[PDB]
Amino acid sequence: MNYNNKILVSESGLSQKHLIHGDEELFQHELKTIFARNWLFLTHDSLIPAPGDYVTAKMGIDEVIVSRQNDGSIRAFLNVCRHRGKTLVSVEAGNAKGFVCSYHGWGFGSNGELQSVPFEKDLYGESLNKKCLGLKEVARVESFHGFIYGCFDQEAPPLMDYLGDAAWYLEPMFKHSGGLELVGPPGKVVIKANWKAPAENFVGDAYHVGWTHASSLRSGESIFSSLAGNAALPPEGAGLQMTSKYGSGMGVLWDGYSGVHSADLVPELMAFGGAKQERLNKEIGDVRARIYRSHLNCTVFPNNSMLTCSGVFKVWNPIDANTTEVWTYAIVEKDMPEDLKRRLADSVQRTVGPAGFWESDDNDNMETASQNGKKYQSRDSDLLSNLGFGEDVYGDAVYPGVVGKSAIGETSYRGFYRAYQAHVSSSNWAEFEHASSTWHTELTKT
Amino acid sequence: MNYNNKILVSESGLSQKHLIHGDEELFQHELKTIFARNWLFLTHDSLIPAPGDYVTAKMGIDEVIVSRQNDGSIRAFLNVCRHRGKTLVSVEAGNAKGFVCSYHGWGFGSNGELQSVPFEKDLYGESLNKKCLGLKEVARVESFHGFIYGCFDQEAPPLMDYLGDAAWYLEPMFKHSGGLELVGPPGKVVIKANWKAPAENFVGDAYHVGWTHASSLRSGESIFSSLAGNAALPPEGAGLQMTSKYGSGMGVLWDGYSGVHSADLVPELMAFGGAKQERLNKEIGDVRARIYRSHLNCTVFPNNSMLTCSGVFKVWNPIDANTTEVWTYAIVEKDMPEDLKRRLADSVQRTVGPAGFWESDDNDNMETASQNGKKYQSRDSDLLSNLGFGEDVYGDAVYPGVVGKSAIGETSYRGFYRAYQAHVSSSNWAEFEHASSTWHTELTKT
Amino acid sequence: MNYNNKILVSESGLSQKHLIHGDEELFQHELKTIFARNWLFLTHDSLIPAPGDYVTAKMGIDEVIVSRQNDGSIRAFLNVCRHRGKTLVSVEAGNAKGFVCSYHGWGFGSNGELQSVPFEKDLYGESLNKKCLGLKEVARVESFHGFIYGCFDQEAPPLMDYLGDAAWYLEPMFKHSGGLELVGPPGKVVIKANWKAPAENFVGDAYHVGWTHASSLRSGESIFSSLAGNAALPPEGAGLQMTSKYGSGMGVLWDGYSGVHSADLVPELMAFGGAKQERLNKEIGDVRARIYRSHLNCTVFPNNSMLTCSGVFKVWNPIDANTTEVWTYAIVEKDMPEDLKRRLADSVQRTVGPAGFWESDDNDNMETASQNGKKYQSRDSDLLSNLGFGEDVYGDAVYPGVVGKSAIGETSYRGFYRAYQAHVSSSNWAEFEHASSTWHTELTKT
Amino acid sequence: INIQEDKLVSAHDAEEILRFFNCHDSALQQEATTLLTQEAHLLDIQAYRAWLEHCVGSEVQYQVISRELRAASERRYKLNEAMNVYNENFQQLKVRVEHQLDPQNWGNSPKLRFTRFITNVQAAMDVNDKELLHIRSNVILHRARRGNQVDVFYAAREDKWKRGEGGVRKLVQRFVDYPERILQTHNLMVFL
Amino acid sequence: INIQEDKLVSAHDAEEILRFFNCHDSALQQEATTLLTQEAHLLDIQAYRAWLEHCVGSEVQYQVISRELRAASERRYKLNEAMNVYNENFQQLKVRVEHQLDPQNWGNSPKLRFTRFITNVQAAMDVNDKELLHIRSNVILHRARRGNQVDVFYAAREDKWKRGEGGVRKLVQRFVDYPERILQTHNLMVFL
Amino acid sequence: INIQEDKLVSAHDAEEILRFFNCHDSALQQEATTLLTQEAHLLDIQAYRAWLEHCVGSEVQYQVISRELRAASERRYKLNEAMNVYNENFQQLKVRVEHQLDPQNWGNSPKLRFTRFITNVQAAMDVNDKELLHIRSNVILHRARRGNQVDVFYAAREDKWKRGEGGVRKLVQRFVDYPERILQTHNLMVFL
Ligand SMILES: c1ccc2c(c1)ccc1ccccc12
Ligand SMILES: c1ccc2c(c1)ccc1ccccc12
Ligand SMILES: c1ccc2c(c1)ccc1ccccc12
Ligand code: FES
Ligand code: FES
Ligand code: FES
Ligand SMILES: [Fe+3]
Ligand SMILES: [Fe+3]
Ligand SMILES: [Fe+3]
Repeated sequence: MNYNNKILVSESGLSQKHLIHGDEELFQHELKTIFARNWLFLTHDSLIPAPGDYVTAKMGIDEVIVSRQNDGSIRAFLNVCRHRGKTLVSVEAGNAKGFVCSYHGWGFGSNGELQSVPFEKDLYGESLNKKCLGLKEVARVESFHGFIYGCFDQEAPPLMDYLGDAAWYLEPMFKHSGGLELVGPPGKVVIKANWKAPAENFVGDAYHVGWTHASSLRSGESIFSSLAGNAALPPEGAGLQMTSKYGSGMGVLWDGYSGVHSADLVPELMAFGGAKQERLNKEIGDVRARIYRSHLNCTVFPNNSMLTCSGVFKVWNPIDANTTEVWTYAIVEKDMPEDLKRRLADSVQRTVGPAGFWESDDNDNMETASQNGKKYQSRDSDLLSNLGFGEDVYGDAVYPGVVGKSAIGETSYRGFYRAYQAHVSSSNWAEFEHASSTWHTELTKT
Repeated sequence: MNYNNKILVSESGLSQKHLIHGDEELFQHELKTIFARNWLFLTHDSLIPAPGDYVTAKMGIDEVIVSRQNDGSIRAFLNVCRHRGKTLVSVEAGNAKGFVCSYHGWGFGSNGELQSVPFEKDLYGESLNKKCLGLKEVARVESFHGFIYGCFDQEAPPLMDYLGDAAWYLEPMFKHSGGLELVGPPGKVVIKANWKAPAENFVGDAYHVGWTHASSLRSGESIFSSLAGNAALPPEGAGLQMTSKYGSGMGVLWDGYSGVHSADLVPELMAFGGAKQERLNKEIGDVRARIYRSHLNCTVFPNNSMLTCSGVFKVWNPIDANTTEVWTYAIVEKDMPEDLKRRLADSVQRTVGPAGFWESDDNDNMETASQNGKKYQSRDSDLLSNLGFGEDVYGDAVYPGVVGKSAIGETSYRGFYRAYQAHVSSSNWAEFEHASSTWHTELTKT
Repeated sequence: MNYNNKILVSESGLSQKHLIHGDEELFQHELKTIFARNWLFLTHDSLIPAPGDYVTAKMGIDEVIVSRQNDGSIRAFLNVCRHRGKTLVSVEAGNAKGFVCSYHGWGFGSNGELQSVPFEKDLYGESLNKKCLGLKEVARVESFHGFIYGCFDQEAPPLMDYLGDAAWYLEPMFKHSGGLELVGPPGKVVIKANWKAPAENFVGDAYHVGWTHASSLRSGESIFSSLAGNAALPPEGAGLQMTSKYGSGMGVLWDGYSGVHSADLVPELMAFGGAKQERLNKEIGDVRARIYRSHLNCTVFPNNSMLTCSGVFKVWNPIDANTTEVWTYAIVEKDMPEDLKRRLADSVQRTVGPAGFWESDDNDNMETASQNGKKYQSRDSDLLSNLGFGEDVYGDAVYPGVVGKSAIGETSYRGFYRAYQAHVSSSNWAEFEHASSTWHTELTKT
Repeated sequence: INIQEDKLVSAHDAEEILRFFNCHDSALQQEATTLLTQEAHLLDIQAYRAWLEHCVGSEVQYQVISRELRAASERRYKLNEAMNVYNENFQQLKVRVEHQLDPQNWGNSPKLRFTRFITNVQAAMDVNDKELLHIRSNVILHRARRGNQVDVFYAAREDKWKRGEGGVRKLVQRFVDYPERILQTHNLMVFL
Repeated sequence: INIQEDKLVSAHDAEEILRFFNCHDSALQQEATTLLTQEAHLLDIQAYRAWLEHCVGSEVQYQVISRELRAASERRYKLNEAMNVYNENFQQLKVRVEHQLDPQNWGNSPKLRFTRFITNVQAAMDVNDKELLHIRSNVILHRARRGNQVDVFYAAREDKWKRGEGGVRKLVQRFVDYPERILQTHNLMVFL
Repeated sequence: INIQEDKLVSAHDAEEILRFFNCHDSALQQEATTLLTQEAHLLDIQAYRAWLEHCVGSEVQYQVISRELRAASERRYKLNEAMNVYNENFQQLKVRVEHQLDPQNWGNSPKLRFTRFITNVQAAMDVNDKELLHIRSNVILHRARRGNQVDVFYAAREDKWKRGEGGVRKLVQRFVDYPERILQTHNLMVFL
């Protein structure tokens, strides 16, 4: 398939060829044009706080070691020995000054450097240039308020610029709240879905909640519970949708601070959020203080998603076109009481973790939509994302980005897939930029 | 591989490259040139008799919903939502006026039309053109005496013409008997064989019966039991073989009305068939009345097979080059006593169903012949189908088609694979027709 | 990928692209350029000693029947029926005058000839040319002191020439010892590694033994036990490494006659080997008598490995790029007492068989190094094999081949991969020869 | 169990629960365990004739069904809900045993390997026929053949056993509703 | 067990062994076997309300953890070792049961099929609370749905059971440390 | 069992059936069940030293074979029918236990997870040696490691157990004929 020419996503992001969820050649092409090029979530400060602390993470299909350095910085390296390519680290987290390979015993520092080679003098003499045999380093590692992302491409925009107009929406919770912590370790489950199915669902899909999660809404008694079975549509002005140049986007459901959490947490959460909002009004203004305690369903392009307030943090790790490894963490506000943090973390897993009753509602939708992408009569068919098209704005005086001033629509799908297509058809960041010079105009047409 | 040029089947169908059973690129090419082009079995009137009755079926690797309309017609649609491509129907059979998608709640009629969209007014206004969002319909749906077939290609011959000279042989049982019913639900089992292995075996393979089924012949005491272990060859003129322009073909074993059924059903069946034959002599003539009560092993090209009289009805549903999903139904004559129908259905499954002791005899033959097609030294080797070549006729005064007037031979392999090669090397029906303008001459050479 | 041009192995064998362990297109290309071209291990005289004795074996992904003929020769044939391609033989060993196909009953002789066809007269008349329907024969079958190898390519060098300079090292044990027997049947286990990972490890990898097998060294109390955990490096002149034109190579660890065997066998083995060495000094000279009782870790290119003295004999049967079927036999000296032979065989399996505690130490190394070859950021990375480069010699007065006069290095990797690259980039043996006309010069550079 | 409240429970399944919750006879559960362990041993070693002779009653019905997938809310569609993978009387089981033992059953060379794991045994005497023993048990059945073929079956078995010739308890009905709709085990040619 | 010598054994695991090696009460093991076979039967037929009513105590903690993979020699890294796949009180289990029974739980049409195999049952009375029964058992849980989806779960269960309403023994704690770190079963939405 | 009539049954298998059909000693079956459940618990928690000390006799033969696939009708080919995956005396088992416990056994970090399911227990005293207990049982053994590696083993075990030091019954012979010819579990490095 010719990725320069093939129209996988139509103008304005209005439709996508269903094959994008099933085609293995395109999956391989995504490893290059999506995953090797863009910012990918690694870990949080709270998981590797002290020097020598490390975790392993996926970046696309590659595995990396992410290590706190002695100077307080974080560096990341391919989890592959520089000798004959054995996997260096077989655990998920720990603390070490370095890593020794179990094949021939080569010893690498936490800083990636080849520090020791067994019997180097006797065997290699002075001839092994260890300076040139450090672990393959992840070119770019940056932090967004403790959330650590990596990028293999040195040419990428800084993470802050990459978040674009999405950053303004995340800041009340990620920054002005006093900071978030990631509670580990994550749940990990393999689903038979393409990574884009859950990514698109989190970025933009409020439409499904009432029908898909009817049973979970009714059973759990959560704040969105009136939606169960499409019994009710959100009020006028119940929220909005946004999207951004580099593909990240989110829904905003005003005031939904208890999110997916069952009635056992609703009163305490609604009190806590309301109390912080009152303090924040003075600091960041009423609109942004309200955003702090409003439910944001967001995808940080390409494959990191979250529900703020619900406290859900997801990585959709790609395996092949119909296989994804789902990592599920909880996010909590640092200044919450410890007992609340613990119950919130349990509630995140309860609802959307490996046995998450909400997440179970989504499984067949994600899996079959992805697998149908392989079926012959569906490959060239069009997935529709036209809801709200021709009502989006850009450059609004209050809410930045390309914005749909309605709670339910497909604005964020359109921006996600506009960015996706611009990457798939480009060889580097310069070409993506050239392909995106009229991004918001394309999205606000008609 | 260049399918216009590559000789996968030699002149007159005398041999086939073994790779045809193993090559995944060719499998993908078959989805286009075989399965998307030809008539495929869906269901029977008896399984969806009343308005709103539906079943799901495979057509190649695609899934369709097959629905009885209010006006008594049958229409079939891809089982894929027109919004974001979720599988619409998750059951095998039922009765409904329509189908609602579990993702966002879009509601489709039994007639495929997009009938409702949740909150359409509030969300889409007047802007969603539902008239253009009906389910993707199977272009062609036709019936052969209650047996319902579909074809994705509008250019296909009518089903009757497509059956060609095979139709004459099926009519005594399918039409003049008073009609057949399909007894469901089917058995369903996955085998590690290419769909062509069982298809070719049913179309033309009487040679294997004595040796492959030696143990089943001896144990069950059926009417063909004297063949066990090649102890005996059928008499002179014990049957014939035929084949046709569009690839369908069959063996005829004179008088074998009890077929594979064990001695517990032989007397009752032989009486019942003989009694109907006596009545039919007057209506359709002695030869065709005899055909009615003779065992026909037939493949309706490409992947539907049956044993008449035994009452076996098979779909070889393709999954990949070495995986097939086998569906097994029973066929019974409508005017049989209900208790006989029930015992006949059980006996079909007993012999050739999921635990069919006969079908078990075939498994290793089908699976290893298919898997050997992947092995390097066998890919370019030739599968032989030359038995009886140079003794076939066309245009006989009594028995139509290309016919071998012998019970055991490979006539029907040759016609099956002639049709297969003509499709694989053609881009459409017109090209198949041009490639088949001397079909019977090619088959009757030397 | 263009195999004529792509540099998969750098000059002098100094590095290999990591993708070679993961790329399925290259795996398919290896079936042609490695496995269909080179000598592959089949069996031993001791396993098919009498006329009619046969075994099945893999040659690449193909299966062959290997049969002792009436005249005492051995012939090998594809295990595929010449009619419709069913697998002829479903067992691993036996004795028969021929093989009958379970599909249609065609009968083939132990000599491959189509000897009988059921009802040939009635069905085929005089028209079936059975003379042309013998099983597809393995072009070349030769013996190295009872060890039987096959090659599909008639153009291959004779097996003796193919072993090149490696033959001199094997002869003391394989010939001058009085002969070896292979003790069957083999263990058989599937590992998730490329066939080259274990092949390279056996050909050349003494470096790993101390670290990888630390736990097995310490627990079993074997003669190499002082190496455990890199506690000690072998003495000065503790051994050597060699390699050869056609890729075979080995390590030599002087005097290690008890090899991997735990202390329960060390005294008896060291006595037995020393006693035979004393007799051999007079016959073949002190150096070669010592080689007889020195531990040789060898790969006969491409995928047959062994540890002499330990008595380990391995076939790394390829399945796909990250799957290998490991066959493990024991080799014993014919003139050993029968009770020792039995305990030695058990000890081989104990250490390196399906539950071999040594072999278990290797699993993750082999599996992850192979699987990392598929990961995007590692495909184009370089596996290093430069240890000892610039210290190898050729044409030494005592030890033939390209030789590193040190116990631990990567000499044998370099010769293995030089041969591999010459085959992968060549269309036939003539081209390999042209690509190898300066093989030893390339290996001894700098 | 009230199946109006426990919405997912079938009338049949509710009836079988009641059978075993009522009375517990520890010795009977132990008799049933022995009977089923011995039956499974005979089958595992492929002593199919011994199985017929020692374990299977002349009046047996040996039935394994496969049920069509239907909507949980389906109330109108009324046609045959299931097919019979097995629905065998003694003579039909005998035909199958003879098929297994036939020296030209090519599929049985090299010899198959069976290993059965029988668990969750419950036993209760019939209310009306004091000589009919209801036994429920679950089976994992492992079948290995031809080097690398491995098939594992999983099922619940509803049996009726009754004392026959020589006072030996023998199987008079086995009923299995096979849990997997599409088999992924090449066939179901095993005696569950 | 000395865990200084048996280097691979956790303090927790060593504590649980001692519990069952001490005293053997054959009748108690038989009571536990019945209790667990009946619980498993109710769950297999999807009688989730009956399960709650007959098997689960009001004070229950139903907990399934997943433990992060750490180096066998790890002594410094100190953060949360595990997450809770389940950590449910009675009300939370009730929410899950209601979710299973909801007619708009689309995932449950067509009806799922469960088959559980309970083995290795051990039972011991608590030393201090003479009314608390410690039961250990292992489960294989087979879940089949939608024609060709088959998921098999494997686990050891550390339970505490206590007599409740009507003198019926009910589950007051279940603890499972799930053995597979990355689930390959689509989810863990089954009651182990 | 007449193996001339039951054509598929081996002489060895026929001999073992007779052992258990003869006499049934319910209490002995219960003793065997306890012994095997405790052994399996020690192994599952990786208390390999405790296993050796409490479960394994000094005179043990611990043997697991793999049998070459041969024609059911094969009567001439006479060479070694099987190889020994395990054929261990006490010292050899000790070597393996030490290998498991070694802190440089890199394969054991992160720690493995074992779960064993023991079923179909039968027990009979030897006819000639009144102190030798024959126990037959089947095992499913689940091994999980490194996030997504899962290997499941299936086998029948023919054991001999005898009272040793302190009157404790210990394993003096285990024999397993492994049912799968080509292992699909990376290795057989588990104690069945
Ligand atoms: C708005 C509210 C809840 C959700 C979404 C959007 C989007 C995805 C999602 C997924 C699980 C649970 C809730 C949600
Ligand atoms: C003639 C008679 C029986 C059969 C065939 C041809 C062809 C296939 C087949 C398959 C199963 C059972 C019987 C048959
Ligand atoms: C020298 C000594 C032992 C070995 C090797 C080289 C190479 C491979 C290997 C593999 C298993 C056991 C021992 C060895
Ligand atoms: S592969 Fe890591 S030290 Fe050799
Ligand atoms: S995918 Fe069907 S309604 Fe959205
Ligand atoms: S395939 Fe072997 S005889 Fe026909
Ligand atoms: Fe959702
Ligand atoms: Fe057949
Ligand atoms: Fe090694």
